[PDB]
This record gives sequence, C-alpha cells and structure tokens, in this order.
Amino acid sequence: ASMGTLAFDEYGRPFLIIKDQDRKSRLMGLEALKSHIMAAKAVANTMRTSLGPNGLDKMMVDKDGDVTVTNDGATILSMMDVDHQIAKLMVELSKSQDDEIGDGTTGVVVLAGALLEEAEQLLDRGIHPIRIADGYEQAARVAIEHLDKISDSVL
Amino acid sequence: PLSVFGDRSTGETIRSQNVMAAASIANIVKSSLGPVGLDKMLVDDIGDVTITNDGATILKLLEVEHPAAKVLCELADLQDKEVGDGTTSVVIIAAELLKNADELVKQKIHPTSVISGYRLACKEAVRYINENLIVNTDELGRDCLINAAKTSMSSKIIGINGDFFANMVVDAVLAIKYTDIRGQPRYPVNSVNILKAHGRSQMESMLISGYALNCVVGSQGMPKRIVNAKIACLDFSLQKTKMKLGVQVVITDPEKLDQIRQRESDITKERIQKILATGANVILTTGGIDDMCLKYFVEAGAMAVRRVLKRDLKRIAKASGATILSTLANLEGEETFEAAMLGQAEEVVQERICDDELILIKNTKARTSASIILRGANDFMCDEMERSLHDALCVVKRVLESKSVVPGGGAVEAALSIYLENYATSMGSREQLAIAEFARSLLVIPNTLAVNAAQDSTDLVAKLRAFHNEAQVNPERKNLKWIGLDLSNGKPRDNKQAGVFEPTIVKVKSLKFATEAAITILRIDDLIKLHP
Amino acid sequence: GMNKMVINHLEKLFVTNDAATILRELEVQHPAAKMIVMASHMQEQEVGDGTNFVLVFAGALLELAEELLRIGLSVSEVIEGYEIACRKAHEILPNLVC
Amino acid sequence: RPVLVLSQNTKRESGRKVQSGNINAAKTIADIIRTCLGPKSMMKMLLDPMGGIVMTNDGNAILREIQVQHPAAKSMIEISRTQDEEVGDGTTSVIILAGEMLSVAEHFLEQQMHPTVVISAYRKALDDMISTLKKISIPVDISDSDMMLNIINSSITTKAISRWSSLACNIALDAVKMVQFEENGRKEIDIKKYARVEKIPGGIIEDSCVLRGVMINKDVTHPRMRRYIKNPRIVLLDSSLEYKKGESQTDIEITREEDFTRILQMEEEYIQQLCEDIIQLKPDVVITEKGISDLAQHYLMRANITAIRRVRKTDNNRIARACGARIVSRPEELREDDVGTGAGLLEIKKIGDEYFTFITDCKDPKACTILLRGASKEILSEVERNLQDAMQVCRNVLLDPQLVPGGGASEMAVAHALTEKSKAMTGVEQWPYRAVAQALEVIPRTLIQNCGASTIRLLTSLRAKHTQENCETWGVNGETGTLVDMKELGIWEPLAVKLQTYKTAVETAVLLLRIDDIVSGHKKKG
Amino acid sequence: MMPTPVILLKEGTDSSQGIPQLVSNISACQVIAEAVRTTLGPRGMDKLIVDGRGKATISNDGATILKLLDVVHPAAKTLVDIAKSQDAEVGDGTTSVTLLAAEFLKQVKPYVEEGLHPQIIIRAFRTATQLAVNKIKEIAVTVKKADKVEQRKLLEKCAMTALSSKLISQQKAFFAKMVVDAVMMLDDLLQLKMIGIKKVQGGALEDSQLVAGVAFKKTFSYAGFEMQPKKYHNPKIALLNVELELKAEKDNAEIRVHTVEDYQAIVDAEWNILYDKLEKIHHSGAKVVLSKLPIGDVATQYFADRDMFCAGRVPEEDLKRTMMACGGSIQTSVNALSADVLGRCQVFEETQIGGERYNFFTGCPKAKTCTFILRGGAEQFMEETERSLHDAIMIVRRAIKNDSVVAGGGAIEMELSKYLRDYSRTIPGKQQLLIGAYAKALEIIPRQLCDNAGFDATNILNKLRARHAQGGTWYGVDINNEDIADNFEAFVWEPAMVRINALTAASEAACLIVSVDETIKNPRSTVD
Amino acid sequence: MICLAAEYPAVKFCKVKSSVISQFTRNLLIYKGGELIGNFVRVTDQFFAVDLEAFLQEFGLLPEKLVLTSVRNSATCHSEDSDLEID
Ligand SMILES: Nc1ncnc2c1ncn2[C@@H]1O[C@H](COP(=O)(O)OP(=O)(O)O)[C@@H](O)[C@H]1O
Ligand SMILES: Nc1ncnc2c1ncn2[C@@H]1O[C@H](COP(=O)(O)OP(=O)(O)O)[C@@H](O)[C@H]1O
Ligand SMILES: Nc1ncnc2c1ncn2[C@@H]1O[C@H](COP(=O)(O)OP(=O)(O)O)[C@@H](O)[C@H]1O
Ligand SMILES: [Mg+2]
Ligand SMILES: [Mg+2]
Ligand SMILES: [Mg+2]
Ligand SMILES: [Mg+2]
Ligand SMILES: [Mg+2]
Repeated sequence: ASMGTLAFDEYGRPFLIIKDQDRKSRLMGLEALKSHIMAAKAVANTMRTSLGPNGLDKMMVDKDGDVTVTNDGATILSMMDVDHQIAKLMVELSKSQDDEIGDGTTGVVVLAGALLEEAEQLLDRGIHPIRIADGYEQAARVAIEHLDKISDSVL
Repeated sequence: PLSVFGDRSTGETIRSQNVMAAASIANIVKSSLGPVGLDKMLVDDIGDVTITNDGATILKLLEVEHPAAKVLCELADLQDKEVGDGTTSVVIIAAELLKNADELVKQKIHPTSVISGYRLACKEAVRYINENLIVNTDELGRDCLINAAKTSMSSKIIGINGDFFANMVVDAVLAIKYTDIRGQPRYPVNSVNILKAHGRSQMESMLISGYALNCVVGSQGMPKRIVNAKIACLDFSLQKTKMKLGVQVVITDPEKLDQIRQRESDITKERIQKILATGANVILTTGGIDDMCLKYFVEAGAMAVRRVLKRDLKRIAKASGATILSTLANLEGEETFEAAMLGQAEEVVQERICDDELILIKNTKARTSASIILRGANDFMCDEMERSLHDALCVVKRVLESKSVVPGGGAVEAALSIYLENYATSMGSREQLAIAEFARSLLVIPNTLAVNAAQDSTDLVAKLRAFHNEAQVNPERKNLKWIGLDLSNGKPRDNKQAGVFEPTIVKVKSLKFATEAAITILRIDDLIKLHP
Repeated sequence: GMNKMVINHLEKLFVTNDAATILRELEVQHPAAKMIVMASHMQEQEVGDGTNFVLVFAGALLELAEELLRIGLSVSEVIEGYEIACRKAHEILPNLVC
Repeated sequence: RPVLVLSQNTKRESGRKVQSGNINAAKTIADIIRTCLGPKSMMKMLLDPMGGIVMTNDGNAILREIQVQHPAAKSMIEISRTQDEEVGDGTTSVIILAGEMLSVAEHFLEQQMHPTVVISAYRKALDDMISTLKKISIPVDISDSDMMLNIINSSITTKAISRWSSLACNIALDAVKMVQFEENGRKEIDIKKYARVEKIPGGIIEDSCVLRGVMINKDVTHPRMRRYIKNPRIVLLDSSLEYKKGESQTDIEITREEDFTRILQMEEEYIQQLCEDIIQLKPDVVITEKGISDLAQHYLMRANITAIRRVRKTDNNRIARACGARIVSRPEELREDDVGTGAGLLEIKKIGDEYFTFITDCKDPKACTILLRGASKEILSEVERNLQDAMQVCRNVLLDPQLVPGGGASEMAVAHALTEKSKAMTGVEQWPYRAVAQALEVIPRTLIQNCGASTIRLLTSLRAKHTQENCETWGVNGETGTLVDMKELGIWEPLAVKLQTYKTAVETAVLLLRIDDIVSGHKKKG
Repeated sequence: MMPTPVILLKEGTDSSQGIPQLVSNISACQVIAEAVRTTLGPRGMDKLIVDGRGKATISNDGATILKLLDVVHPAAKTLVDIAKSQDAEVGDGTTSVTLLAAEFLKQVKPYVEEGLHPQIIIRAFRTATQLAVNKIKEIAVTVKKADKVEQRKLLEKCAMTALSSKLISQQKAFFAKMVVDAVMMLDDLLQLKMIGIKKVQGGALEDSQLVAGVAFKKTFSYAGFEMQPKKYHNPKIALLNVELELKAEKDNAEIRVHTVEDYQAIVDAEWNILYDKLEKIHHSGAKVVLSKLPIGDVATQYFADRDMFCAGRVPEEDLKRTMMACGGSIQTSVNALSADVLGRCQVFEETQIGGERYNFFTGCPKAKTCTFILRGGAEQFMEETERSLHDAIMIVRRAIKNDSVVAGGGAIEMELSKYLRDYSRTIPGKQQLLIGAYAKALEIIPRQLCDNAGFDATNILNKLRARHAQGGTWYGVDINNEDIADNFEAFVWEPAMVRINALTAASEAACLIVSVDETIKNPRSTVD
Repeated sequence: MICLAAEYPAVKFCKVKSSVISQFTRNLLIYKGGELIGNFVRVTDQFFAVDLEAFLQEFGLLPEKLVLTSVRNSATCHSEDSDLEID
C-alpha cells in the first residue's frame, strides 16, 4: 500500500526493477480514490465560504511576504501553494473557468467537490467509478438541456 | 486516516508476499530431496559449521523473519516431532499448495472455496491411500524393515553404507521392544543411546548389546573391568555429610568438637559400608563423589562412577533390573541397603575409543538394551550420521508400530494426483478447480526428484502419470500402482518389488500438516506491522 | 548456446551469444585473461568467426598444461610439445577438407 | 528493511561454485604441508598468537596453529586432528591423499556426473584398498627387540630426532614396554596418562633417558629431612595434614578461661594423632597432593620421615603406578599393603637452579618419566612430539602385529591392484574408481619431489616395476631418489596407520563431495 | 568460491545464472505487466505518474506509462521496448503486448522450473505465433468493393473502438468522425505533421473543433497591430521567410563615408530598402502576410496603413500547414511575388478562444491538412485527449492502408486459442504442452477485460470457450451487458495488423527473455 | 583473553572496535547480567594470560574453579520415552 512492492526474489538474489524503487510510494485503487476525494473535498470546503454576496475573502500571502486580499476563486487557488495533484487539478479547473468565462471560478470548485463527495459514498456501495462518471455525464447533459430550456434573452 | 503507527499491506500484495516467502523457504531445501539430493553446509557466523540434509535442522538453524516462512519452519519442526521423516516433503508440498491456491485466488476464485476444496482433496487422498496404496508388512517380514530403513537412509551420508546400517538399525530397534498393557508392542526409540567418536571408518561402527556410558571411573585406583557386575544405582552425592540450613552446630564444651568432626565423615563411611556389604561391584550415582569415598571404593575393589546423567542412569537401572535409590531409608525409619535393589550385567568394561575412554555395560540381564557407537572422520560427519541414524530409527519404529507401508519414489503422489484430478469432476462447481490444483501440486515431489538427478522431469512424470492412469482405468492392471521412479537410471520402476517403502503415517501426516498450513496462510489478505 | 545480458559501465545492455562481443563488454582485469581476450579479438578481426573456439581451446590447453606440470613435466617440454602438435594439426587440416 | 524473508546478514551460495571452492580450499590445505612429508622434509616456524614459537614439521602441529575461514579447510584440519588422535602417525599423508582424491573428483564434477556416483565408486575403491592392504601385509614378532627398534626407526627417520635414532628408539620402546599393564583380564597401554615426558632445557640430548620410575619438580618441605634414601617405603595421601574447618557451621562459645588454650591444644593433638597414624606403618617418604602443616612436618621428622606436599594428582597416580602404592585419604584407615615397597632409590638432587625429586630405581614399574635435556624449549618440544609419535607407533604395532611396506610401495601396489580390478567393471563408475586408485601415487610423487629427483621418470619406472608379480615391496629411496626394494631398505609401517589414513582420506573426500550449498551469517540461536 | 588474490573481473561485478535467474526475469516481467494491467478496456483506469521535478502525467496509454517508469531491470526493459515498438508501428495495443508477453512467460514458468530446455519453448513459441498470424490473416474480414460510404463507416467504427477506452469515450462518436475527416483530408502520405493539434485551456470537450484549414496562436504582435483589420472575405496570403525590419544589411557589412551627404544617403538607402520590400509585398496583391522571421514595428504600421494583416515569427510547421492548406509557396525573397506563389483562402479571421487569440484560415477547398483545436479544464486533460486522438489517427491511417478488420473484445484471441488448442491436440506431446500453454496465455485479454469491468472472469471465459467451440468466430465480451455477444455485429472492430503486430512482438520478447540464461552487471564508472 | 576463554566456558570473551562505539582513544570492560562490574581502563599502567587471570581473580570477578569427552554425547532434550519393561 506504500513504498511500492519489494520481493528480493525467492532464491535470495537481488531483485531490482525500477530505479530508486525503495524511495517511491504508490497508492492503488479505492484507497487512492478516497485520498483524492479527501483532497478535493478539503479544497472545495475551503472555497465554499467565499461564495455569494455574503462570502468572505481569503487573504493570501505569497513567498515574498506580499499580501493579496481577494474573493476571486481562480486567484485564490492560483496563489495557493499545494503539493497534492488533485489540488493542482482543482487549481487548473478554476484557471480554465476563468479563461473561458471569467466568472464563476468559485462555483466550479464547489460543484466538483460536491460531486466527488457524493461519488465517495457511491463507491462505498460498490459502483465502478466509470459507471459513476457515465451517470454524471448523462445528468450533466440533462442539466444543460434544462438550462437551455429555461434561459431568457436580453437586449 | 487510520493513524496506526505501522505499515499496512492489503489485497494481492500481501498474498503474493506470503507466497513469495513460502516459495523461498521451499527453494531453500528443494535441493536436498531424494537419493540424488545433496547436503548443505551451514556456518553459524562464529566459525561453527553444520553439515546436514535434514530439513528440520536446516530450517531450525536458519534465521527467519517473515511470518509465513516461520509457519513453514514450525511445520517442518512439527512433522519431525510427530513422525521423524518426510520433513522436506511436507514443506515442499505446503509451499506448492500455497502457490497453486494463490494462483487460483488471483483468478477471482474466493479463498473459502479453495480452502473447502483443499480440505476435501486431503480427506479423499487419505481415504484413497488407506484403501488402495497401503501394503501390509505381515507377509514381508524383516526384509520390509530392512528396505524401509535403507530407503530412509537414502539421500543421507550413510546411503551406500545402508546394507550394514539397516541391519544395525533393525537390531537396535528390536532390542528395545517391549509390550505394554493392551498387548500393544511399543518401541521406545530415544532409549537407544547414540554415542559419537571420530577415528575409524563408518563400516566398523559398534552396536552395543547393552548400554554405553560417556563416563569413566572416578579414580585410577579401581579396576576398569568387572565380570559379574552388581550395579547399584544411586541418586545422591557420596560426600562428607553437611547439615542443612535449619541445623547449626554450637559448641560449649570443647571436648566434643573432635567427635562431631569425626562423625561428620563417619556417616558417609557407614553408608558406603552398608552399600558395599551386600556385594555391589559397580556403583553409579548422579551426584558427585569426593576423595575419601573413592578410596573406600578402591579398597573394596569395586567401580564408582560420578555425575552420571539421569536418563542414562534410569535406562541402566531399567535394563539391569536395578532400582534408583535417592536415599537408604526404609519403612522402619532405619538406614539399610538390600541386595534386592542390585542390578546385574554380564560385563562392565572401560573401553578405549580414539584416545578416550567410555564405560560399556555389556549384556544386562532381565532386559535387553542397545546403544550405537558411531565412528567417523570428524565431528561434522559423526553429527550428520547421528541425525540420519535417528531418522532411520524413527522410520523403523513407525513401520513396526503401524504395519502398513506405501511405495516410495513418488508413486503415491502420482497415483493421488491422477485419482484426485479424476474425482474433482464428480462433485462441486468451483471447488473442483481447488481439488484439481491440489492434485497438480501433489506432483511437485516426483518433479523435484527428477530435477535433482538432472533427468527430464517432463517425460518421467508423464510416463509415471500414464502408468498410474492405466492402473486406475484397467481393472486387470492394478499392479501398476507400485510404479515409482528409479533415479539411478531415470526410468519408471515398480518400487514395491524394488524395496522402496515408506510408512503410511509419513504420507498421511505430511498431507494433513501441509494442508492445514496452506489453509492457515491462505486466510490472510491483510497485514499490519506495527513499528517496534 | 544461450544469450547473455551484459551491463557495461555505462548501463548499456547487450543481449548476445557472440564471444567477442561478450568479452568486449566484460571488465577483464587478470593479465592472462586479457591476453586470451586479445587473441580472441585478433581472431575476430582476421576472420570474423571462431572467437569462442579460440577461447575454449586456449582454456583446455592451459588446463592440460597445468596437469602436465603437476605430473612432472617442465614448462619448456610442454611448450615444445604444443608447438609440435600445432604444426602437426596444421599439416593435417588440409586433408580434412570435404 | 522491507520483507527480508531471511536475515540481512544471511548469505547463500550454491551450484558448481560451492563444489569448486570446497575442492580448491582442500587443495590449498594440502599444499600448505605438501613439502613436510618424507625423510628429507623441511621444518616450519609457526608464530603462536600468544607470542610463542612452534618450530616443527609435523602435519598436525602445523595445521592446528592455522586459523582458516573456509569451512572445508576446517573439515580438513579436523581430519588432521582425528588422524593424530587415532593412530598418531600419517598426518601429512591423509591430508595429501584427501586433497588428491578431491582434485580427481573435481575432474569428474566438471563433467555431467552426479556426485553420488563418485561417492559410490569411492566407497567401492576404499573397500578394495582395505582388502589389498590386508593382503600385502606381513606379521611381526613382538618378542624381537631388534625388529621393534627397526619399526620405530622407520617411523622416526622423517623427524628431527632421526640423528639420535637409536637413543630415541630405545627410549620409546622401553617406555611403551614398561607402561604396558594387565589387570582383571583387561589389556591397556595408556601412554596418555603414564610415561610422562618431562623436558628440562640445557644439557645435551645424548643425556636423555627414561627412568625406572617417576621424576617430579618438587623438594622436601623441611631441610632436615633426608634428600637420599636407599630403599624408601612410600605412602601416598590425598587429604591435607593440617587442621581444617568442617563442612557445617560450627560456631563455638567460650565462657571459661581455659577453653581457648584447650581448643588450641586439641588442634595440636589432632595433628599429632594424624602423624602417629602415619608413623604406625613405619614409612620413609610421605607424598601428599595437598598441604602439610609445620607441626605435621615436625612430628614426621621426629620419626625420620621425608615429606613432600602439593603434588599434582596425575603425578601422584604415576608415582603409585611406579612404586606399587595406593593413595589413601584417611590416615587412620592406612594399611600395610598400601605402603609402597618396590622403589629402589629416592634422591632429591639439584638440576640447574631447581630441586627435582627422583624415584628412579623401582623394580617392575608400571609408570615412567622420560627426561629430555636439550638445547632450548622449542627444540625440546619438537623432540617430545617426535618421541610421542614413536610411542604411538610402538603401541599401534604392539596392538596390531601387522606390517606394511613403506616408501610409496604400498600406495603403488594398492593402485595397481585396484587398476586390474577396475579392468573388468564395464560400467560408468569405473572411471572414478580408477582415478581414485591412481590418486594414491601422490605419496611416491611427493617423496620424489621432496627428494629432488625427476618425478615423471621415477614414477614411470615404479609403475612399470609394480606390474610384475612379486614387486609389491618396491618403493622410492627418499634420500637418494632411486627405486629400491623395501625388504632391503627396511622401511616399514604398521598396517593400522595405513588403514586409518586411507579410510580417513576417502571419507573426507566423500563428506566434502556430498555438499553443494553453503549458507552463513545466522546467529547461534542458543 | 575462493579469494583468488588476483581476480578476473573487477570488484562490484554481479553475475546471476541458471534457472533462478530466468525465474526472476519472468517475475520482473510479471511486475511490469501488473504496473499497467488495469488500463485495458472500456472500463480501464488511468495512471498518474509524478516525475522528479514534481510534474504529474495522467494517461491511459500503456506505452506512455511504461516509458515514464524508470525501469532498470534488464529483462523487464524488453516489455517497455516492445510496447514502444508496437506504438511506433501500429499506435494501438501497447497495453496488450505487455500483457500477452508476460502471460506467455508466466504460462511457461512452471516448465522452466522443472528443467525444460529453453530452446524447445522458443521453437514452440515460434510455431504457435506463425500459426496464429496465418489464422488471423485467413479469417480477417475485408470488403472488396472500395465503396466510399462503407469504407467511411469502417474507418469510423475502427476509430470508435480505438477510442472507447479513454476519458473521451463519452464523446467517442464526435471525436471519431473528426478523426476520420482529418485523415481523409490528407493527400497521399498521411503525414502526422500535417494534422496540427492545438490545446486551449477552458471549455467543454464538445467545444473542440476541427478546422478545414490551418489555425495557430497569435505571435507577439507589435505596435500598430491592433489597427489592422481582423477579418477578410477573400484574402491572398503571402507566405514569406523574410525579416521585415530595419537592421544591418549584413553581419560583416561596414559603411565608410566621409561626407554628411553620403551619411544622409546611406540612411535613406536603408529606409528605401525596407520600403522597397514592403512595397513589393503590397503590390503583390496579398492581404495577409505571414513570415517565419520577425516582422518589425515599422513593417507592422506600414501594413496597418494599407488595411493589411501581418504576423511575424510564425512557427515553421504552421507555415508548412498554411502552405498545404491555402496552396502557396514560402518565399525567401520578395523579388518575384507572382500570383501563383500566393496562398488563397475563403475566410481569414482572428477570434478569441479561452483567453487566447487564434488566426483562422477556413474555406480552403484544396486543403491537404487540418488543425485540431482541443478544449479542456487542465493541461493534462488536453494532453491525454491528444494522446487518445493520436491513437485514433494511427488506427485510421492503418485502416486506410488496408481494410482488414477483426472483431475485438477478445473474440479474435478466443478463436486463436481454440485453433491453437485444436492444433496442439494433434502433435506428439512435448510441443503440445507448450502450445497449449500459449493458447491458455492467449486468454488473458478477455480475462483482463472482465476483471477491469468487475465481472466474474471464470464464467464469461467458460461461456466464450463454449461458444467458440460450437461455432461463432466473433463472440467477445459485452462490457455493458455483463455478458458475451457477437462483437462483429456490435461494431467492435480492430485492424488485423494490430493483433498481428501484438502477437509478433510478444512472441519475440518472450523468446528473447527465455533465451537468456546469465546476466552480468559491471560496476558503473566515474563513481566520483 | 583467547587463552582464558578455553578455561572459562561460562564467560563470553569478545572484542569490539573503539571507532564504532578521540578523548578516550588518543592515548577491558567487565559486565555481568547487564550491569557493570569491572571498569579497568588502560590496564598497561597496572602481560601474560596468567597475569590477567591473577589480576581478575584478586578482585573477585573471575569465577573460581574438567574431563574431556570423546567428541559429544547429547542429541536433544525432550520426552525421550525411555524403555519401560512391562510383563
Ligand atoms: N531408492 C529410492 N528410489 C527412489 N526414490 C526414493 C528412494 N529412496 C527415497 N526415495 C524418495 O525420495 C524422497 C525424498 O526423501 P528425503 O527427502 O531423503 O526424506 P525427508 O523428506 O525425510 O528428508 C522420499 O519421498 C522417497 O519416496
Ligand atoms: N628412508 C626412507 N626412504 C623412503 N621413504 C621413506 C623413508 N622413511 C620414511 N619414508 C616414507 O615417508 C612417509 C612418512 O612421512 P612423514 O613425514 O612421517 O609423514 P607423516 O608424519 O604424515 O607420517 C612414509 O609413508 C614412509 O613410507
Ligand atoms: N466496446 C468494446 N467492447 C468490448 N471490448 C472493447 C471495446 N472497446 C475496446 N475493447 C477492447 O479493449 C482492449 C484494449 O483496448 P485499448 O485499451 O483501447 O488499447 P490497448 O489495446 O493498447 O489496451 C482491446 O483489445 C479491445 O478488444
Ligand atoms: Mg461571480
Ligand atoms: Mg527422509
Ligand atoms: Mg561463430
Ligand atoms: Mg610420520
Ligand atoms: Mg486501444
């Protein structure tokens, strides 16, 4: 479950496959999915407080000591210093939302965190994650069609 | 999330790790199986050297860290304790069973089904062995015991020496035979004192028609040969009498000190006079003997041996008819010694064996006892000879107690594999694969035997399986069940007429123990290793 | 013959059963083994095949020379006998052409 | 430390490498002492880690001082020790033979022959070797002193003592003959306990002799005692002649005035009573393994008795054997037959700057002391080793009256017999049989090599000679390097020594051939 | 062993030989296969690998995963090499080759342990592989009609099958159609450099578009660029390799004058050289100017004053694609800017795509190139989309070369296993065991599919074996229906050369691994 | 120590490098049951095996005071099931 796998062969001879395999960790399957969901949930729960007119600002400090008081989700996540790859994926998602639209960079992270949180308890009941992704795609198509249905045009 | 101070392995990782450990243990001793097997030379990192072929000794000496490897080592130790032979075979069979079971598990077969199939296969294999593959030794005679001893001593340092060592083992075992209540002939092995001494060759090792002591007379004064011995066994030291803790000597009249001091040794003098007045010739005691008592024995023209081992003294007393006497106290509160407690022997001699001396109690009356003096080239060779001799003695005891033997050379394994792979289709839907894998794993013994001789294992095992299939299919070809492996020529051979036999208990116990060990290891799919 | 995997000092992997290639990638240190390796490489350069033949023949010759030295023969006697036998073999070889 | 089925310090190697390493280690052990065989052998200087120097050419002495790491070398050293302890001679021969057989076995192991076939061939060859050695042996007449001396001379001619060969042979023969004992129908020699060798540096080796009695490095306890008694009556004791405490706690309680002096007077009276009990037998010399009190010395001198104290138990037993006495622990139980009569002279004389006690005129003594006087301590140690070899050979030939030709004759004869026996085997195991048969030629080859003659020509001539009918006694003259019949040269060996050497070498080869795997590094696990 | 005061090989040399060495090699190959095992099939799962510098790569392609692993085992490197070879020759099946080779080795491991000679195993592998390749070529279904609609449908189905295992499998029809169109627009060589792939952050996967022309990112405009019109309705494109700015005439050029009149003349001469180049470009009739070399601010303002578009420092590959689309020629000199060396496109436009400006050349009727614009929420998302589209493009190119298809989902390998077992039943028996082992190893792919999908592999394999025994060549694993079905009727199609190369490479790797008996490792030099 | 180890089988004579364990190095440890008994450092200030034995015995640390067997007799220790003659 960690530090890869070591066997040293059944005849006692040295058994080396990957360079520096004694200093490389590895997570597999459900445990990795749970860790990723935990990281994404943490990021989304941090972001969700800054959502809406009553949302509060995050006061970011960089590595040079400069302070940036802000409410934009994309800026907050870009100035954050993270190592988890799922947190980096959240940051990239906020950046992509900012690039394409420029608004709603906080809603995307909260929605993704909620989706992964629900997928966690779906996995706990024995559903293949690909099946969950397919169901999410179907529901997203339905939601997009509904959004097109109830939209209004302005001059 | 767990926050457990340790490492955790789960799923295929831990199962593969356990199979790895079992396979490594099996491969350690796989090269010491069968007559074409070869010994191993272990060094105890302080210069001590051990040369052996016994699986139990090798596994005990090695340092083992993995729990599954420890399980296999303890399995070998248990097999040695309960049977005495087939210590390598049980380990190899258990490891092969675990490997095949894990191969099945990796195919999404649930371990419970594999365990049920293994249990059913083991029960059916035992039943089939008992029903078909056993041979009654009543109509064979001493030749069966000789052949069993020779087969046991194959692959050992006394292999070619078997023609003589088998006779020696059979004679030694038959000498110690006794019948207890219920009229059951019991053979108390480990009552045969095995003495080692380098020097002369293997061919001229001595089998004693009596008992052999690794002790000498306490002083040069006494004679070293008594013809009509009267052995007196004692369990107390013959020394100057000293009062216990609760008794303390306080002197007020000085005239009595000399009397006290004189009595202090006159007590022991009187005890020795009482012992020797009845005609005792040889006196053996577990405790020490000081100089004055030795002088008494020297003047009496008797023998005195001190620091005799308790088990040796008990065996000598039982063989010679003597009774151990922890004290000379009778039921009248007096201090007497009677001739009825004296054991007799036809001769007691202090023989010289390679610049050292030992006491031989030859031809004890009222009971026959045996001892073996092994002569070799050095200490390591003598130790390996002793281990092989113990294995042969255990095999002969098993054959004499249970009068059923089975052909060796992997014939039983091949017959079991064929029968089990045929029977697996009779019942079950998913444990059928488990029974088939049990049958396949039972073939690891003839495979290893063929490999050790640098013979084509595939062709030999295929021919053996064809012979056993013909035996199990054609009713009139049932005589082919004894077709084993002839490793000298690398051809199948009828081992029943060739004289290759093993006790049925060896195979049955090996199968049961290996199946239980494989089941025990197979139940683990998660390991937590807390940091020390 | 069986192929051999050789990892030289640069972690370059060679999988071959060519004697000259195997010896080239090996880090031979003993001067006598070095001389035999030079002989094998010279055979490779001159002809292109027979390096393994050269190596095994040299090894067998040296073992039999060691046996001869042990039984009592001098180095000079062994050397002159080997030279005479080599000349005899070179004389014989043309007659073996098929 | 992930997984690690076995311990991290457990190293395992197996295959052809193990067999080659074992055989090479055995060959190296043989090569260490190869040059120390034969009458023209050269001595070696071994440096004791404790600071001493061992200068010898005995195989066992050389090998015992060598510390090795390869367990095959340990097995070879144990083989040397076993050969030394069993027969006491042929220690270099067994090592050389084992090395040669292991080499010729490596020859077949390089091919596709399983070691079990080689082992079976070796065992058959060993049986035939024993049979041939028994066949080509000759009896000896133990009553013939000259031929016994000749046998001892042939045994010791390869050692440094060979210069004084006649003196050494006479000393060894006399010691072995007089230490020989017979009691209760049991025959024994027991050179280990009796026939003590006492070496005193200085003087000349021509003055060495074996005494008709025992000599110890002891002096009289009091000067007034006689240092020269003509026909002493010796009494031996174990218990001390002094007032000792009892085993039990024996606290006293003195209240009256005169009890202290009374206790001291009773101590003196007890000493006097013990001395009177000793004197009652009217002895002349009293020997005790423990201390003797000064008051006891006075009471003994009052009866004109010489007393010696603090004598080792082995020395006391040797004196008892020599003078026909019995050691007595309780003086009150001393009886007449325990008094040692039979010693013909006792003399305390000064050698160098020390006092030595001589009991050297016993009639029919069963123990003796060999007084070695030489140049230095190391030379005397080597002389003692050579004389020990001589005594062992004498004991072996006394127990076994069989005799075998030496100088390489026996090895070549046995090799030829085994060759014509293997000529009609028609099997696959005939090759190892013939190889181990011809491996016996390493002994004549080593003799020729040490002599300096031409090895190949001499061995070819010897092999051609042994093909004739009555040529089993033809060997090599180790001093001139020429073929010579050993019924003229006179070199002979006891059959027991040859049998033990052959058996030990063959079994060493078998034991080392049986092994193909080595594991090491594990703790003792006591 | 013995100390040997003078050693043969230097210290640190490691040698392993015999059966244990080959068993260890097989175990290492098994580990390598397990490292990428769960990435096979529509239910496969991506792997994330972090390098030394902290960059994370997320991929489902087996070859990429194997390359990212720092494999140092000499025997294990063979699997990575054969995966790379399969990727190079075919482009798909990089996960299948490693699984097949490791399954071969695992199946023959018990025979190795019992002392069977490796050459027998090698011969059996060669014979079985030859028979399997012949059978694949025999039973592969081909259409000998050259119908445009049927060929397009076959290409689309092959692209969908090659794409229905990645993160873009939800939109596999859309991507497959665009991939087929892009491949069909290639002229005769199907050069991969003629299909540009542009990744722009932001936007849904359905926002990705295929440009029937060429599109590239805006390249460092100068002052006055914002005054140039950004849309043309029939522009003539001038493809140039010219530096249009004031600079020294030559690196070694030197001007020596001794009069201020000559000084002014030299300055005016430099300006006139630049203006002559610009005037020639303008009089060529072109409206859009693209150059690989930089275009200065003076040239930018000059072109702006003429209502003309300029873009300097355009990458060379983008200029090649523009030439192949519009149909001009790259000119190093503007001396002869004739009408035949000027590209033409129907519409040129600069538009914003997710915070970036892209130039578009659409409406080209004779274009022999394309440009994929991929949208995604992360750079690794777009990288994996590009990898998947590359796999699909390679498959479509191979199908264009030859339309020989076999049903996927393990049906082809089940048929091959049945055929090989039937063949092995009719031979002496020493080779029969090894050929049966080969046939059993051929069953790994359907078993792996069932394991990844969460099925019970044993029941599905038994049903597939029973179906193939009683007839039916194209019955594989139905992932959605938890059962088996005729994969040919389900349009799960693969090019035959995919499986042919997979079998060939796996057999070669297994034979090479088995043939090795000893491995030697010399100490690494310059330890410092 | 090597000479003394022969006469003292109950002792565990051993040596260890000083580096693995320079104020004590620029210019004999006794344990018993885990606790220190003798701590003689730089014994050269205060040799032969007899001298070392006497020095250790004068402090009452060396145990106070053996026939030689053939090679060995013991094999194991368990329920040997010794012979029990019956009827
Ligand atoms: N003469 C023989 N011929 C063929 N097979 C034999 C012969 N002697 C023993 N065997 C077989 O060799 C196998 C290995 O026995 P071995 O390993 O020496 O006993 P253990 O397992 O007690 O160490 C046994 O199962 C036996 O059946
Ligand atoms: N005068 C001699 N001439 C030839 N050979 C001799 C002579 N004396 C002894 N030998 C041979 O030398 C051998 C004795 O060698 P030695 O140095 O005693 O070895 P070891 O001490 O092991 O017996 C004997 O086998 C004997 O045959
Ligand atoms: N719709 C499908 N139904 C069943 N099997 C499929 C389907 N699509 C692909 N497969 C199978 O999945 C296997 C793996 O394909 P893929 O993961 O795309 O590339 P690779 O062959 O490199 O693993 C193929 O052998 C194919 O037979
Ligand atoms: Mg907003
Ligand atoms: Mg056995
Ligand atoms: Mg060639
Ligand atoms: Mg000698
Ligand atoms: Mg694919």
